[PDB]
Amino acid sequence: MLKYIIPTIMLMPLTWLSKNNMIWVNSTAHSLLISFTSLLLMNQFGDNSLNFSLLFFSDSLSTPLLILTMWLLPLMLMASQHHLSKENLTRKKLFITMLISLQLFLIMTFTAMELILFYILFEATLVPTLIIITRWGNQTERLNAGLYFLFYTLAGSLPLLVALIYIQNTVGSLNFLMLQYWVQPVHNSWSNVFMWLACMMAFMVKMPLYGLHLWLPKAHVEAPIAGSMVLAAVLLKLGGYGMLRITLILNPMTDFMAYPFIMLSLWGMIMTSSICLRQTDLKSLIAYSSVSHMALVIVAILIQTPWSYMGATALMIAHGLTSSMLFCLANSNYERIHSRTMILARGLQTLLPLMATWWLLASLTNLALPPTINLIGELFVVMSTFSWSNITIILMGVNMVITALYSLYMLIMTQRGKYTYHINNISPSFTRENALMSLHILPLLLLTLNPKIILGPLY
Amino acid sequence: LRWQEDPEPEDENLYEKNPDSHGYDKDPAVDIWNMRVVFFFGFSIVLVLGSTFVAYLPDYRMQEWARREAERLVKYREAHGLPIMESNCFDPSKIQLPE
Amino acid sequence: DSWDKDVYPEPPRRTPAPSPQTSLPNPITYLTKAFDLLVDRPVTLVREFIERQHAKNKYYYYHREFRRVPDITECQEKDVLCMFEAEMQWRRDYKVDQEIVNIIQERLKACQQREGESHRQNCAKELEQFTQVVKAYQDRYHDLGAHYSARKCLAKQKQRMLAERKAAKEAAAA
Amino acid sequence: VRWTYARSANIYPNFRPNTKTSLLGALFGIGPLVFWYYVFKTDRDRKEKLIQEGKLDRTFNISY
Amino acid sequence: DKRFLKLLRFYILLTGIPVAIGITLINVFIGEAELAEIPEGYVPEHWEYFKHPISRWIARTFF
Amino acid sequence: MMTGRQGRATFQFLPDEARSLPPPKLTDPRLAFVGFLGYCSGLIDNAIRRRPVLLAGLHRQLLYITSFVFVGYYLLKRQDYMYAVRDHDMFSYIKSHPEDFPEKDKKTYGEVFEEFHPVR
Amino acid sequence: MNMFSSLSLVTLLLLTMPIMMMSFNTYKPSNYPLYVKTAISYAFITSMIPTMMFIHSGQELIISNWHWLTIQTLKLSLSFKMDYFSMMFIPVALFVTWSIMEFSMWYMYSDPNINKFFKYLLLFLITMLILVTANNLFQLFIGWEGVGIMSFLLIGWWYGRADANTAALQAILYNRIGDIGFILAMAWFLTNLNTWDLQQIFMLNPSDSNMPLIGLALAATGKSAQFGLHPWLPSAMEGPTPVSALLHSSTMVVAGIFLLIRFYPLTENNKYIQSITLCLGAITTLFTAMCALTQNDIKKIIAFSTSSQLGLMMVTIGINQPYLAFLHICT
Amino acid sequence: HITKDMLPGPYPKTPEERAAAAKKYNMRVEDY
Amino acid sequence: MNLLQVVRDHWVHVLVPMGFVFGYYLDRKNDEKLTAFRNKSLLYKRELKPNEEVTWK
Ligand SMILES: [Zn+2]
Repeated sequence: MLKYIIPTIMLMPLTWLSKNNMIWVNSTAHSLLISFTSLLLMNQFGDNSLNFSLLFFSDSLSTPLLILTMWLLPLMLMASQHHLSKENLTRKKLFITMLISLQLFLIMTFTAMELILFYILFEATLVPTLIIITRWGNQTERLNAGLYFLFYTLAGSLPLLVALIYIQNTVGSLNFLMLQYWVQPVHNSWSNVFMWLACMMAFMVKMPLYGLHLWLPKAHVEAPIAGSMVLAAVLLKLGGYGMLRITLILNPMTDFMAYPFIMLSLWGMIMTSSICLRQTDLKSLIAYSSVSHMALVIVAILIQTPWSYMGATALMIAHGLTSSMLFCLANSNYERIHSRTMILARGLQTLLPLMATWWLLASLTNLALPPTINLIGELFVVMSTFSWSNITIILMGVNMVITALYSLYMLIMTQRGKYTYHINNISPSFTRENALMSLHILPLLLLTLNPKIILGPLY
Repeated sequence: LRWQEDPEPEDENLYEKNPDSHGYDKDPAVDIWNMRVVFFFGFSIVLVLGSTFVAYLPDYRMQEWARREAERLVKYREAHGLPIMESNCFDPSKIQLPE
Repeated sequence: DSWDKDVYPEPPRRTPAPSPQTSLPNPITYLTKAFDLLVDRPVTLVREFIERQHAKNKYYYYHREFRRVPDITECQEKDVLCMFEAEMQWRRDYKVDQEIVNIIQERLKACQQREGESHRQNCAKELEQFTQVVKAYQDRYHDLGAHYSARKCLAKQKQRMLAERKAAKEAAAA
Repeated sequence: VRWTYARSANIYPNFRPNTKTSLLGALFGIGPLVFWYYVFKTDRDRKEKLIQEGKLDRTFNISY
Repeated sequence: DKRFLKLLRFYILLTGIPVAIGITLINVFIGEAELAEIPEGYVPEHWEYFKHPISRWIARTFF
Repeated sequence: MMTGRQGRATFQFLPDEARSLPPPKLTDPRLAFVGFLGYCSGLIDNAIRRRPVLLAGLHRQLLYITSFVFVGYYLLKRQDYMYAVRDHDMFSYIKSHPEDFPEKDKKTYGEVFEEFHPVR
Repeated sequence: MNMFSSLSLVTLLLLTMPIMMMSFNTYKPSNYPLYVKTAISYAFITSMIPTMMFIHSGQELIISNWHWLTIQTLKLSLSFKMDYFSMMFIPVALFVTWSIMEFSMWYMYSDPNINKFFKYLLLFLITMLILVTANNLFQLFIGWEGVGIMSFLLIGWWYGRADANTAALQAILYNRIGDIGFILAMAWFLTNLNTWDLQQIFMLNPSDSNMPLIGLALAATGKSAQFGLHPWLPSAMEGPTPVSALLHSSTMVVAGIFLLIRFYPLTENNKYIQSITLCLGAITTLFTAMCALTQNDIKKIIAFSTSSQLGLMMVTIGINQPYLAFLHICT
Repeated sequence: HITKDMLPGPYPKTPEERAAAAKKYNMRVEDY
Repeated sequence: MNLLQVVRDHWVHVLVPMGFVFGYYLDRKNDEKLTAFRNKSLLYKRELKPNEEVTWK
């Protein structure tokens, strides 16, 4: 993975040694090249994963997440140019350095072959994320958002550190390839009940699991646009990715420990989807939609079936491009009216005709219109949960109805109707804004032509 | 006042000083080149060549080979009267049951 | 020709001969002639031209063959090197067996369409072959979970064998 | 600006853990979770018994 | 809005047309590979197990 | 643990027996990271005193890198020595207590019984 | 077969050309309504050739041209079913769509977005032909959900009107509640038959089909506006009159009935469902007809008339007459 | 700019605060 | 100008490309340390060709 780690590190000298007026151009161009070379990870086999060395390996699960992660860095740089224009040059270059550090930690996180190495990198993503929220957020609440995002993750991650170190002392290794062959069943005892909680609580808080999600509406809303994009597109998927790996060494105890979390997620789906029906803040409505979409991922991972795993991987990638697109669309309005209230600016389809087309496509993907990969992932998770218990179709069905109501309510409330009379600074959409949306939705739809590359190892 | 603080600066319309602005930068020369790198590397290289690269992957995860192999086995097994698929994955001649 | 007919059987094609009993011309007969002249002939010329170039630069690709290696039953406990090769073998077989079920399903689907309204009686052999391959596939690969492995499949097999041996005794109990 | 603040940030400081709010949060918050747990545990316990007994039709069920 | 769509169209066709033309020429004048049995004593290279010319080039050069 | 090791050679940075081990290669990845820390120290020295960060005091920056690499090289010789001594003690103890480390009888998965837990 | 297959796909491909030309701007504006109307005309004549070949000798075929995805033992391929209920509906839909597009050139002449209107009317027609020709449930779900989205975008055509958006979202709400049944049927078939292809579903012919058929009936309840999920169809008269004539009168609200017709091989062996569909249709044909007796809006009278006839279509499915229900769709 | 003095606060107890609330919400104290 | 102000403000456009070349090289050196089973596995072991000296590098 040194062919990707080293070029990412070299994005830092490039930013710092570039001309003052070329920092965005240089960093954007070379981050798109690193994204281009990420396609070489697609050299996957039907039996064995890519095992590069003693430290890093890539399989069909980490590869789509790696490609998504490296694709978002250029998009984050585009989305941040406007609101950082009136910023000190050194502080503009420190903002980019935090984004590059976040990618550096993420690419090493998804390919780490040893669980403790995964833990350190999984935990190191907090520092740059915390700094982006608290330093370059706009409102007062960014300080409290950072504290919630920080202490929710460490309250669950620290017990995971003890559990991992305990596993190495008893099994002898934490290399993920070794665990595939040396794994042993988990006898049902009170000691193993808490090894299960310690091995899964960190990932569920980061998903997030309903009830432990209170950090997400704060952090995802108060962060700058680049922070929100990475927060919702790649950093929620560290929890899902971890559970996919860690669940290998928790059988059979997962078949009864999963009930309290399958119940929280299934019922959390309906609660979080319902909250969106009454959200006054547009950016907050999008934040709660992630909680409802990651509820399906938790359920799929916990019921442990080939179809649920295939759906989970497609959902994480599909949700990554859609939620990220929605935040950029919402930030497009904010940069004109400088308010997050959804009902402030209305009828925007009569003033920004083309940006209303992106709203439509971003809304259709969010409500899982077939055959988008959003529907493929969601459908695969409904099929698997039906076999688990036929009654689940009721809860899955109700969430689909609510999802369409708050997806189109957002579209109707902000785009249709009469325009607000006293808002007269709605300038025509920039080429930067339009190209930012096209870089979200076009890959999201092209994947429908070749879905297999995002269906995960179980394919 | 409660302190000496600058007034909230009014937002700047990028189209006022540059009606050809692409939105990337205030300098027109920098603005144009930022638009060119995003469109060439974003759309001409990554989305067009990346899509073409993916379309011609060398049998991603060996699913064409699997179909080709299964055709031989179905042909071979049927030509010899063997079951199309056995219900035991491992030959029970080398399995020792508990008791 | 392009595909083997032993793995994808196609019954003989019995086409009734024309027997018109009317004076009006058959529109399909004249449209067929127009289609052949306007559509089928120019299409063939393009293909023949393309087919001619391929012969000038003919090259070959081969079908990868994997030699058998000791299966998981012959690996010592916690022996990664031997378990590794057994596991990668069980995965390839798992994939091949998945495609075998696909083939028999295609036979069942193609038979039902081909026989029209008499598929109930005329596709009884395809239905039976699909009910046996499905039984075999379900025995060796069902309920394994997302983290399936050769070990779990072996454990599943040994649980079925114990159940069958425990059934032989209770059968020969009189 | 008063409406959005009243709906988001002014809610908690004007909340008191009394009988009305505690019972409403108990039966709307915990109630559905307990209700669904027994609907699914009973459903899966019943299903598992049939599968072990071998009297649940899974003839063509090879996708899970 | 119209300027963006013109730029978007131009840059997709900047490499879309050369790639579309290139794929057409390859399929005609180079064509695919024919399935053949492995000659005795001959060990195929890992990129000779794929049919299409482009796929064999990706495997030979990158994988 | 190893403070009272019989051949400890107390209060010696590198005992003589440590000269039987391969010295760290001067291109060692660990030794290069230590040199990189020296470069960062040089840059931070300029930054806190408001000097041109990359250019000022090249002589001072060189001595930062040299000092880290020099100390790092010896701290890696002792790191390798102490792990060499651990393994040496670990194996000699096993070889002198064979009854405490007996080879267990390995069986094959066709013999050992593992319970199957269906996922349905 | 060489001509039956080629001309059966040219119809579908012909309709997508105007959509493609309006993407890469390989056409001229102000002729687009005429361009789209002419595409439907040629799509109608080509679609009559395969229909005649069916009328002549009853020829049918299934085209599985593209292999899209293989989920272990489930192979999903783009499949088109050219059979009795595809060679008779496509000609009728194109003939009716031909008139409505010509009528729209005059009715929507002064609309500034007449070009987008004819792109949406065409997109709906494509999603309806995908639904009608679908040989597997997933592809059927693409046109099933696509028609609902194009209905949403056409009901709220005059998006500045508050009552237009409310009617548009109301149609989605009732059709989503119907999609719960569609998802239920897909789940049951996969777990119990390991297929979404109609061929294998009919070949295995499940005996205990109360659950999948109840899901299909619920899906038909919403999209065909039967009692319980009926109100959206009368309120879909917010859109321009051409939309009501094409979508919500003749060629979209029949999708629910069409779905149940396609599964007559199951419903003919299940008298429990026939009781439900017969009673569901009977109440619909009465209640909506009784509503029309006192409505003063001319468009709502014809709207409730459609619900009444849709009810009579489901009464036909309840008495085990799937081919009379289909013939009533065409007429 | 908007200050804490014109943002919703706790329930008003004394009649002095009720008038302040009414003046803050642009309602007449009889209508508040 | 010529080789001045076009090599002082564009030389940085080799750092990321050079990082890829350097990163590619190290991965090749990493495989050289994992050759304990080259042409020695039960599934791919075979006799070397007359000129071939290593099955893979
Ligand atoms: Zn602004």
